[PDB]
Amino acid sequence: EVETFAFQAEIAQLMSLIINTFYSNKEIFLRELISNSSDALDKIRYESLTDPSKLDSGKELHINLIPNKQDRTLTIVDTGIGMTKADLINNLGTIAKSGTKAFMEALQAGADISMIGQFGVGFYSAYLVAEKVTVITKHNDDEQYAWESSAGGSFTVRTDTGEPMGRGTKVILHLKEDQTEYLEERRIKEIVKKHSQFIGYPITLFVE
Ligand SMILES: Cc1cn(-c2ccc(C(N)=O)cc2)c2c1C(=O)CC(C)(C)C2
Repeated sequence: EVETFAFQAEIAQLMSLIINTFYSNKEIFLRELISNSSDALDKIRYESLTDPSKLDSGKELHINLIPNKQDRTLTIVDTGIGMTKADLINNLGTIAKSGTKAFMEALQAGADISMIGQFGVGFYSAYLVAEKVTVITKHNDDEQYAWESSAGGSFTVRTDTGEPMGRGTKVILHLKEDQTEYLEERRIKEIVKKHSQFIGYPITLFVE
């Protein structure tokens, strides 16, 4: 069973702004997704200090960057806290609504798209380079889910029947035809070094 949901008006507005605004500094999407992964890793690591059994789903705390030229996808994998069904459908959307309002107000005042992470809606920068985003996630307190959206005001959520993850999140970016530079090893290495050199978890860039 695939469930279809409407994005709240503010989020659909944010997605349309990211997709339609002329902005050449698209590379910032990677630091934003790595930041989401780092925050998720900090959360599971902190929770594990009071409850060590929270790491029974996997002790390794890392980030993997996987390019796939055949599928035209860039995948950001983390072994962070993951997201529950409630996080995917309601909780993150609630914080995203207030974050969007503040971001769009800041943009009107003269701020640029690269400041998106300060408003906690950095995940949506994925739409600067991706025509579709698939999010596979597994939280300790819930099942493995697949969230997906090609924007257009809707997203889907289904129980994932793919390879079991243990715990964490996979953000699969189905890249736009003209954004294939983000599949090149030297381009990804350059972006990681420039914006994510001090992330407190190992970042492994997979090769093809
Ligand atoms: C806000 C927000 C933040 N994140 C997000 C993305 C990734 C991670 C992680 N753990 O790697 C954490 C949070 C999402 C949002 C959304 O509205 C849409 C979403 C629920 C599909 C994703």
